[PDB]
Amino acid sequence: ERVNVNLTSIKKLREKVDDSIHRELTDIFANLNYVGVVDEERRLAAIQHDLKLFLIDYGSVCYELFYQIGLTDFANFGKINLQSTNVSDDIVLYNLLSEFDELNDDASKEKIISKIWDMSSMLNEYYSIELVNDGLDNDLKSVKLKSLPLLLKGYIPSLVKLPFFIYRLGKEVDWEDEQECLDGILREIALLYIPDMVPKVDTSDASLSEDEKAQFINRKEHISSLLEHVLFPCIKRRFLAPRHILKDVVEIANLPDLYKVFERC
Amino acid sequence: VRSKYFK
Amino acid sequence: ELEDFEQGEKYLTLTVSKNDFKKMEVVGQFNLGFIIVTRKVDNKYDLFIVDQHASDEKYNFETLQAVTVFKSQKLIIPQPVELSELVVLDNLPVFEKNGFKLKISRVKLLSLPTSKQTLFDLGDFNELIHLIKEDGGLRRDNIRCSKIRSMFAMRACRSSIMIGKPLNKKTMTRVVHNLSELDKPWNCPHGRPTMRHLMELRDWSSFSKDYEI
Ligand SMILES: [Zn+2]
Ligand SMILES: [Zn+2]
Repeated sequence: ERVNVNLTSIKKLREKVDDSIHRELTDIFANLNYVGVVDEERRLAAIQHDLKLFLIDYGSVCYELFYQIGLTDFANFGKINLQSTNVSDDIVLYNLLSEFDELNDDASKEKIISKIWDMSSMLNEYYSIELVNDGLDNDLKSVKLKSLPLLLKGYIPSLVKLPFFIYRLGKEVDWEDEQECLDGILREIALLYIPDMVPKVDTSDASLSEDEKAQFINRKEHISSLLEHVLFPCIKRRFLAPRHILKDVVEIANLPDLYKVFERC
Repeated sequence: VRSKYFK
Repeated sequence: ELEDFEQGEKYLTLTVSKNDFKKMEVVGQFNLGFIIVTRKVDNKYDLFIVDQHASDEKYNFETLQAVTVFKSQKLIIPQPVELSELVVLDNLPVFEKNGFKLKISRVKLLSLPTSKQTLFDLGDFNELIHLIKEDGGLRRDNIRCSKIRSMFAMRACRSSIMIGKPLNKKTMTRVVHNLSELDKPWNCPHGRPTMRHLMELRDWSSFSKDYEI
């Protein structure tokens, strides 16, 4: 073997996390009792802590969680091998950037892929973000994503947000400053890793197709299972709550108050 | 320590 | 302090319809005694807290009140009765359900209800005669004399889901959805609340950085 991070930049970012830790909010997560998903769209989950019921924004929590995991396992990440025997299933960066109508010319998409591609040795070494070129080295339109970092055992992120990941890696990351660049990449990985927003679908609407129904039901189930078996156990075991997250944790009920209305027969 | 990738 | 209890039941009568229950979704179980549920109707989205015992009980109770034919003792010599009120008896088979088999001013009592834990008399027959009067309108087929009502309330309480019992989504869903079958099921037969509104989920601008460019 495991690589020791000699780097001054990673240590400054780890200290910055240490300085933002809210002790009381961290204790709430450390001793959480998971209740369930409230909203798969807005990404709200309900947890019990002692005598209270909390409404949590897990979009915000997974963001800091994956950011923290990224900071700890930096340069020692496992890989999610994204390639199969099916060459047609490959992930082409140029193809992903085509989702952005504002990148209205091949050159603007090529600009983004060029920066990412020039930094492929470090993206692979430090982040396990492996990019490969199938044709000639200068063919940006044939630049492919072969591996992603494996942040949490039992977790494989949805790749629906891959277009945003590449677009933000190419436009938001300050590649010029070591610390800002490194922080930026960890933030991009954390953003991609957050479970997707699942919009609400009306199961009573006869106007909506039969295949769209069982598909919403499957997405609804996949998240509930993810949160309950993978995410919340990890959150409960290692999550350090930053103070900026107090807005994302809301007390909704308390047992003393409930037990004044709900009573034994 | 600074990163070889940054010069 | 009881005004906070009243406004809760008042809110429910207006905010929750029979169909609203059928469209409710189970979030999970809270403190092994509560079912947390979401209800998104139109653009309105609310969380409710359901007592697993009291809600299961109100269902079992209402089932016993409607279906149960109470066991009667076939009388050795039939007993007559004078009323007025006489048209209430000569219109309802609610007496037969309460163990009162009759023979139609001129009333004839053929059977009286019986139990190994209580005695039944004419004061119970007159109590059922008065319980139909001042019901008021609504459903009269599920009306029971207090002695029988109390016994059904205990039957329901003993057979229903206990508090502290871990429940799975399937069971919790059945418990909540079952409430759509009852009229204003806000209380159990002992007067305890079955459910209450927790909070409305309108205007929560949750984390969205991952979809921002
Ligand atoms: Zn009760
Ligand atoms: Zn009870």
